[PDB]
Amino acid sequence: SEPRFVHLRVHSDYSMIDGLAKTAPLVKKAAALGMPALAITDFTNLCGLVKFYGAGHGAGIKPIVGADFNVQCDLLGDELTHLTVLAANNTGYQNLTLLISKAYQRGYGAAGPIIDRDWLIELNEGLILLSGGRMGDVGRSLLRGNSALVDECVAFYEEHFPDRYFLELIRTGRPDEESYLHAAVELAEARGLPVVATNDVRFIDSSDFDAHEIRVAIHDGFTLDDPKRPRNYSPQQYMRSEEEMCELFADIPEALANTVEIAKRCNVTVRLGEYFLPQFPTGDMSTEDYLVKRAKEGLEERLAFLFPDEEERLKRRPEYDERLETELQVINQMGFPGYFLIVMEFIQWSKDNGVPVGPGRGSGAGSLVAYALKITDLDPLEFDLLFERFLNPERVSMPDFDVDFCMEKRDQVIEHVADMYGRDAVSQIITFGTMAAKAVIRDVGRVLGHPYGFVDRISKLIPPDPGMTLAKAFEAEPQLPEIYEADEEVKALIDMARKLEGVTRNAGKHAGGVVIAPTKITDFAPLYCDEEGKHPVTQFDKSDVEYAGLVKFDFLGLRTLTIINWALEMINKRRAKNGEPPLDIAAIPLDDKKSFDMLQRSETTAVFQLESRGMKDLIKRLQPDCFEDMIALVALFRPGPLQSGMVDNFIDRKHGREEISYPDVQWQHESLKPVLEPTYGIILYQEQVMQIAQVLSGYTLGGADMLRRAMGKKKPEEMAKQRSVFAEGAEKNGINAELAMKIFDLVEKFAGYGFNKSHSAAYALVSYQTLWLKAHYPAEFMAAVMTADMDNTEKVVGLVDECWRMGLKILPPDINSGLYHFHVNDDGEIVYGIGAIKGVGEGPIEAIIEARNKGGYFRELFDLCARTDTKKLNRRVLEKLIMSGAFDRLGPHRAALMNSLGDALKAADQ
Repeated sequence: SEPRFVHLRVHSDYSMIDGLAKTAPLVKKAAALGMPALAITDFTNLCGLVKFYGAGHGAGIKPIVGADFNVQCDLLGDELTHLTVLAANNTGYQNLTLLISKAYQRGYGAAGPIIDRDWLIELNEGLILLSGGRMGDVGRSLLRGNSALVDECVAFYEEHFPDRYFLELIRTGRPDEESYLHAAVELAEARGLPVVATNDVRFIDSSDFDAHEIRVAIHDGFTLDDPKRPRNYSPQQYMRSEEEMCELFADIPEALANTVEIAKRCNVTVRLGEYFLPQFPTGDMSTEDYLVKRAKEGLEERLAFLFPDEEERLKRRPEYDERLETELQVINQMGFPGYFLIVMEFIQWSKDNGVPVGPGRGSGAGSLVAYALKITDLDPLEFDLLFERFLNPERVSMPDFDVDFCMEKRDQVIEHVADMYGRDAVSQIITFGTMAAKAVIRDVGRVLGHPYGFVDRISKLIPPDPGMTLAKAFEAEPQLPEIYEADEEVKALIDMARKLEGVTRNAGKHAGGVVIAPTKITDFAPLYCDEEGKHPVTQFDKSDVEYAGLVKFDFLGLRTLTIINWALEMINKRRAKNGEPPLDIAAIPLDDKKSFDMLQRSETTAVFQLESRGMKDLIKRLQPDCFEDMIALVALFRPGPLQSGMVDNFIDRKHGREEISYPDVQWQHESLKPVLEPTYGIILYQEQVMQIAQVLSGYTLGGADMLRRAMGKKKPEEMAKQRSVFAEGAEKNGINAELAMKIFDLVEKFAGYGFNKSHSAAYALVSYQTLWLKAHYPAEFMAAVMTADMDNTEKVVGLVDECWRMGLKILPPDINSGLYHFHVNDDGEIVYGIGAIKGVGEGPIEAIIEARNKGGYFRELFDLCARTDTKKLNRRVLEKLIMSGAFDRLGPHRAALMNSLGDALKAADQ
């Protein structure tokens, strides 16, 4: 008539040790079984917690936070025992988080993380414990026959968890289970403690048993059919129904009812979707006021540059002060001033120190304030970039500038970010490894007892394409179905690989970024650590950490901004000779004829994004003369636009062929003037699809961002309301309707796939600098690009060819001139970077330089080796150096020196 049983012990694959099903499928299973509630109690972690809350909301199930543990106490010796801890409330959730972090921080061995039982004295309130059945403190001791020991245990829970500790009973046809229960029942009865049924769940369906066994062998490193393989699981450990459970425990309805009682007792709030900002350093002045002070000051720099130093300014300056007012009042009203301040500061620090930040910027850049703060470097009014596409007062959201830097610099930024906000408020972020296509076949093959060669035959048939799946591999490679039909072993293989594909095997590897908290990180996420209790990371990954409301900064391997950096040093050092102030890649005008000519010719080698094949043949196929269609580029180079035949209409519509209309040949208006000029008529962007709601029908833009999302969330009722609000507002703004109910019909299909222009222009700018640099500073730019590609000998040779094809001097290796990096001669000739000689490397190079900077230096081969410290200049390095042509201006050719090297190396050691 209502709930009889909810599951209080369940692993998903985040347990890693075991488990099969992910977090959302368990939640649906529980929902389909008609349960109101569901604990996922993964093994010493809460990795899936944020995903659990999201999925529960969506399905009408209440999440019960908890975790399983190996537990250790003096009473049982070195024998580890099982406990389940549930969080009944938010005090409990915190203690549970503190536990898990304590297990990990302590370090651990082959046995895995463990907690000491005595930790459960301080870390207590708000937790409910389940005994662990036959493998718990109390269960093992009942099994013994040691009445006393049972008592010294039972006393501990009586002292510390008075009505908060349950004798767990489990019927999964495992050994000692039915003896334990029978004793535990007698214990509860006698000592007056409560019992609870659990099914110790590991997989959704009984038939998944074999898949889970395999999953475990892969973790444990055993072959399926090894007699020594630990077999700790039963086919019974599946997501059993309410009916199935009441039948299993019919003799003890209290064990079931206590399920339901515990579930009602557990209510943990996990707020999602909203920041907990940390506090910015502000001294006096409210956070709200400091933002306006520095946003206004910022705008003072931007206004003097843009509309330059002559006092016209005021001619369209009001529009600027105007828009900043609007944003400042929204940011402040929504609680975000600190978010801008802390990105603001960070971005400045990285410009100041030696850290390039990726383009990214999110949908920011539509924010005048960001530009004022120099978080972004485009003028949003110039390119009709919208603030409301980034922060909309009409909607609950988290503004994200999607800022990222390269992982290698992690140590530096954590350092600084910990100056700002405090050591333990700062932390790295976990990443998980899953078993993709190739790996899962490799591993299931191993487990099923095949030799490498057998299994590898199937693996080679899996394409290497990123994000490849088995289903797709079966689509693209006709040999896969073929052999799957022919070979039972091969089909057994793949059948199981298919159940294991995508399961979580472990943590990185490496972190995914850094997170910043308002206080201690453990007030927000638990910690995971390695065997040594080191490399602490939050147990919630990137996305999860986000949605829990921490400010985060991702890692990215993005050599593009590092190149721009290097070339920029190279340009700015040529200033010391010239002078001529230093360059600000930001003071670049975005209307440079010589750069646009360069683009129009389509020599876009080494220029961000558009260096592909098809791109060079669309640059040419339309010839962009301004910055505004640089933005357009990446929106056009897409499968969808050309599938319909939209790009075609664009390239003609410029010059071109045909004729300007706002938008369609018939269906057009004049007030759509400024909104479509930059894009030659066509609605190219989402920004513009809001803007035509705004000036035709008159939406507040905030309102217009909503219409757009509705056209995204196509459902009749939301759209029918808006279908008339547009149609009524067309008369309100005046005049001609009827036309409206047709331009609206098709603006709803120019925005079905329109680009995020603010996103587009973030990247376009970085491309434009890259273009500029090449046009204006070829020697330095190409130098820098060559420095980034130094690992790959083949790409370097491709680049020198490019250098010579664009007509630049490129000098092969020389020991007297060359450096590590690749640079520019006093004569503007690229000097080869010795790093580019595979095999040498930074140490030996470094050494050579320091020796050259000591006595000019380097008559012949002998002169070097004699000075150079031997074994820091390994003979291995001297052959490599010889054989590149480093000494070819200064005496004998390669061969003759390879027969002189031996002797050269004896005259040194003196």
